[PDB]
Amino acid sequence: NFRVQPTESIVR
Amino acid sequence: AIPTNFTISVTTEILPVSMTKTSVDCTMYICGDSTECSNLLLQYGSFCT
Repeated sequence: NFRVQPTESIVR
Repeated sequence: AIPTNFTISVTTEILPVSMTKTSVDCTMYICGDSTECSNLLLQYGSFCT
């Protein structure tokens, strides 16, 4: 399937 | 006994032909957005294939 890799990372 | 009168009757019949086709991706059903899961499932790639 069309898998999109994460670009950035956020922490809340 | 000899029949003298007859009656014409039409009946119906319901019989399936095919079914809905579905596909199941092993890597997406077991893992999805992980790397260690894929690395551990690579050893079980024969079952998914």
